[PDB]
Amino acid sequence: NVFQTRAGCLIGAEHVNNSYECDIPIGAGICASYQTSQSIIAYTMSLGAENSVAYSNNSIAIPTNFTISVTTEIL
Amino acid sequence: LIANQFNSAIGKIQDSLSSTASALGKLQDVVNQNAQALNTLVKQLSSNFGAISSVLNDILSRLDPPEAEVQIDRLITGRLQSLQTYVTQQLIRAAEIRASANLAATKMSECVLGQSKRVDFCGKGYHLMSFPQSAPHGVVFLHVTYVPAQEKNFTTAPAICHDGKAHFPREGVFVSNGTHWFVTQRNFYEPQIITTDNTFVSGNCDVVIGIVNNTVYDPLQPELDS
Amino acid sequence: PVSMTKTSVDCTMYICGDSTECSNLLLQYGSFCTQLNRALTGIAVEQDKNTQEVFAQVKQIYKTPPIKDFGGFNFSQILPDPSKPSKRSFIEDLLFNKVTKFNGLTVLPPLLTDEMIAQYTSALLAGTITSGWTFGAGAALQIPFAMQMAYRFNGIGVTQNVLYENQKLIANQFNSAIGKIQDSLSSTASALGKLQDVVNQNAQALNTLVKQLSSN
Amino acid sequence: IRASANLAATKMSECVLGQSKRVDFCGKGYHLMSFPQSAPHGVVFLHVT
Ligand SMILES: *[C@@H]1O[C@H](CO)[C@@H](O[C@@H]2O[C@H](CO)[C@@H](O)[C@H](O)[C@H]2NC(C)=O)[C@H](O)[C@H]1NC(C)=O
Ligand SMILES: *[C@@H]1O[C@H](CO)[C@@H](O[C@@H]2O[C@H](CO)[C@@H](O)[C@H](O)[C@H]2NC(C)=O)[C@H](O)[C@H]1NC(C)=O
Ligand SMILES: *[C@@H]1O[C@H](CO)[C@@H](O[C@@H]2O[C@H](CO)[C@@H](O)[C@H](O)[C@H]2NC(C)=O)[C@H](O)[C@H]1NC(C)=O
Ligand SMILES: *[C@@H]1O[C@H](CO)[C@@H](O[C@@H]2O[C@H](CO)[C@@H](O)[C@H](O)[C@H]2NC(C)=O)[C@H](O)[C@H]1NC(C)=O
Ligand SMILES: *[C@@H]1O[C@H](CO)[C@@H](O)[C@H](O)[C@H]1NC(C)=O
Ligand SMILES: *[C@@H]1O[C@H](CO)[C@@H](O)[C@H](O)[C@H]1NC(C)=O
Ligand SMILES: *[C@@H]1O[C@H](CO)[C@@H](O)[C@H](O)[C@H]1NC(C)=O
Repeated sequence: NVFQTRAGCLIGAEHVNNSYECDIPIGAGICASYQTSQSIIAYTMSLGAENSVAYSNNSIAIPTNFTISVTTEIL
Repeated sequence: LIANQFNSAIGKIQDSLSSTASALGKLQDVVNQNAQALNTLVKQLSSNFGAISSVLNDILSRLDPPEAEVQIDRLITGRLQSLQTYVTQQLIRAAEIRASANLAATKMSECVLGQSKRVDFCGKGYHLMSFPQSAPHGVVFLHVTYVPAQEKNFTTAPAICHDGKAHFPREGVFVSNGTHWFVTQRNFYEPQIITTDNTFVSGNCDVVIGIVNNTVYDPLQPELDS
Repeated sequence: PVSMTKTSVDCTMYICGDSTECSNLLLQYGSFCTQLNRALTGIAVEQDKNTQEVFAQVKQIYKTPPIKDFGGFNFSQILPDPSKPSKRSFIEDLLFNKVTKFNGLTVLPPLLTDEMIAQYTSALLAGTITSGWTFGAGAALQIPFAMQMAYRFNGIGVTQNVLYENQKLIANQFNSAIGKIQDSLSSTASALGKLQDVVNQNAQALNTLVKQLSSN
Repeated sequence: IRASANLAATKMSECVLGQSKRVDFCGKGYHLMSFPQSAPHGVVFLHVT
């Protein structure tokens, strides 16, 4: 079950097409994680969900509501 | 409504901290690196450093000075480099902490003591207020931030012609729900009827691109009409 | 500069050339060999954390609308060009050309490969052009680019009507401005010096390290 | 470098994602917007002022 990547020979992991959020970094854009019965999978890193913006020269979006979110920063 | 959103917001912070320790990793890392480095420092003492025995008393006891010197001088040089390395480890790591301390001090001043308009300097979204909390060898901030929630589509236009004179918003945007024209504040949808109190005239229609015909209302006129 | 070449030198192979006799002698010196190895790894892992901080500041990947009607402004140069193999915009390409052994040292590859980075700078560019600052605070909100620039004047104390009356003139100044960036980058490399020094100082530092092997 | 990276990260947030009133923090003159461009081991900003 050998997979070849630019980082080096990767053995004992299953290569897959579909991408997910990076979990354990290998380098050269390959991230590996534990997934379903379960095994170790190596996949191309997913940069995030794609979202085109419905832009046009006379369309504007105005929020109608708000959420007061509290987040934590540690130093 | 805000109070409920704020109060529930604090509640979530506890559970995120109460059950999951991944949040406090960054403070935890500083403790480990120092404690781990110190352990290495002490461990180096038991390394013979190319001498007959790591324990000083042995080479002290078993051999009298004339040969003891050459053995000890190897131990001293070995230990000294080990201590030299540890200090340079601390000094470099000391600089990193200070850069974090000044960054914290800057946040404490610009983010707690005052509202700061620097974007994402104080947690994602527009910033309202910050609360500080102490922590082992650290400070933890609660950033209370305002985030727009439910967007909506509206057709818009730069300006309005009323009498050939182009009208721009004093504040806010010109939005139409499809059949009527309104001016509303930028970040929240509370459309109001368009009046000269909301708009200031400039120039004539032709220059501005995209301007749309509509009616601008004047509060003074119906009062003089009456 | 954001990151430097992720380099790792195996402590043992460098000092001792796979000589068991040399290796055993080294074990006397204690844990020097493992500290020096681990410290360099700490630099390597930190190194990826830099590019995360600089670029991965956007939660989604926005994509510019297919039709490039931005009120007269011309982002054709800085927006990604699908024709080239790597999804890199024209200015990004000029930079990449301007910027220019087996003793146990290895160079680990970066985590975000250059194609992936160009994706973020595509996103952050697309978000700015179609959402102003809003996409930073929360969900991205479309605003026609003419007004968004008009807001920004209202930020610096110039009332809006200045821009709308002068929209045509501003566009031409902006488009010619971008054009001037190409030539300064296209012809003169002195501007891009700061990135080159990180490569030069680092690459030089290795040469000193390797040359030391040939010292008695 | 990491000192430079944080400065870039601060610049990215306060200069690209938003307009900033800090003088000369985003190029000479009043600031309007910034565009980021990738570079080998670095980031290049276009400051529109
Ligand atoms: C703005 O959003 C809030 C959501 O936080 C809405 O408040 C909720 O309203 C529903 C009614 O359908 C209640 O069941 C929820 O309990 C409310 N949330 C809270 C936290 O009390 C609010 O109605 C929205 N405002 C408008 C004008 O749509
Ligand atoms: C756009 O908003 C306006 C103002 O709210 C709407 O016009 C009003 O519609 C109500 C019925 O819902 C009438 O009772 C009022 O008399 C109307 N006001 C005026 C000044 O005509 C309009 O219907 C909305 N259009 C859409 C498509 O939502
Ligand atoms: C807005 O209303 C004005 C009229 O006040 C329109 O101006 C007309 O434009 C046409 C095209 O050149 C002329 O033939 C007419 O003589 C103009 N009217 C007047 C009274 O001079 C204008 O076209 C309208 N624009 C929009 C977008 O509604
Ligand atoms: C934006 O500006 C670019 C200039 O870089 C325009 O692209 C040029 O267009 C002319 C004709 O319109 C061609 O002769 C050039 O070969 C093009 N150059 C490149 C590099 O593609 C582009 O057309 C402009 N876009 C708009 C909408 O005006
Ligand atoms: C990815 O998909 C292709 C066809 O689209 C398929 O041939 C290939 O085997 C897939 N890769 C894996 C790892 O299954
Ligand atoms: C606005 O219209 C676009 C048109 O494609 C749509 O995708 C978008 O969801 C609409 N906005 C909302 C809030 O529904
Ligand atoms: C907006 O774009 C449309 C294309 O659908 C065009 O017909 C119209 O003239 C444009 N108006 C402005 C003000 O740019």
